[PDB]
Amino acid sequence: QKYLFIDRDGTLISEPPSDFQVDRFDKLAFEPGVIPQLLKLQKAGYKLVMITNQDGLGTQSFPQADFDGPHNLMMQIFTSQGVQFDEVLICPHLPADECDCRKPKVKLVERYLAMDRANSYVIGDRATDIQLAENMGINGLRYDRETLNWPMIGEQLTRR
Amino acid sequence: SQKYLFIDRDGTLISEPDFQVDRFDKLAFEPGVIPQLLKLQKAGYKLVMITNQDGLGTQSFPQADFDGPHNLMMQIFTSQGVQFDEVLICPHLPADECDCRKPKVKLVERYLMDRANSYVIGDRATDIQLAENMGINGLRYDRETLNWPMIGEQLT
Ligand SMILES: [Mg+2]
Ligand SMILES: [Mg+2]
Ligand SMILES: [Mg+2]
Ligand SMILES: [Zn+2]
Ligand SMILES: [Zn+2]
Repeated sequence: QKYLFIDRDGTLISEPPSDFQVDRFDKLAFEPGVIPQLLKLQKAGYKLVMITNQDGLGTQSFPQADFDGPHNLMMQIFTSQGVQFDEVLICPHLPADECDCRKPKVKLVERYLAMDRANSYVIGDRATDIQLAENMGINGLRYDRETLNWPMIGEQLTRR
Repeated sequence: SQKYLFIDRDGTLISEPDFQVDRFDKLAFEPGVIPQLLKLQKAGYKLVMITNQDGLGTQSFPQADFDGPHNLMMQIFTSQGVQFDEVLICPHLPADECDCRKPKVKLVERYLMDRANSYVIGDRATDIQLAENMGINGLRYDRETLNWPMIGEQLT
């Protein structure tokens, strides 16, 4: 089974530069082409897993209720349009917590470590996403809106 | 002559709630609308949104309440490559007895187009009547029985 492990903020949707928290609906914005391109990847046989660090989620620094609105709407868009994430894996911890689950640590994905390592990828916009790939023994794709965007990824990962 | 699809908003592109999408938690996309509109654009159809928003811009439905969800809906469509030539809105109450409320044709007079291959797509009898008044085809959108995948297949 080929899997794509996909970061959320800065990858599926834009990342707010002030506080890195999508905690209001007016901060939710989809990255270009993510929907048709994930549908294309699924049609080529990829299954999808979301993985994300949501620093302080569920505490007063990032209330669960504030995260839920935009996140649940985002998920409603994906599901209604046919994009199905097998799991949504969330680390809610602060860096200072020194938790076992914060990417690029692999605790959240340990069950996958099971999959076709040659043809599975992490897709994310940060060096930590690329390090997650290395830690999982799979390939990493560094999402960039201009130079490695959703249409390019859709093409690259279906090349034969 | 250009092929057009005149598409209702509430109950057609997005779910219809008090019949007002005036909160973000009331916004929800209809199944398959994005990939199917993309398929339809590739088949050469141009898209025009047309919607009755009862009492929009009054105390009953402040413009600001409409704007948030609508603009987010537009962000999503646009970011995914779906483009509407125009978004045509009637903001009036039925009791206003205005000139622009579907199925009256005021909003679309400029189009009055390849009529044999143009459609109104909407979920209400009034959308179908709009089609009749415009002299083009009508498709009665129904999430269960005549939905986006079915429309995408039929028109391509
Ligand atoms: Mg990121
Ligand atoms: Mg961070
Ligand atoms: Mg309707
Ligand atoms: Zn953690
Ligand atoms: Zn009117």
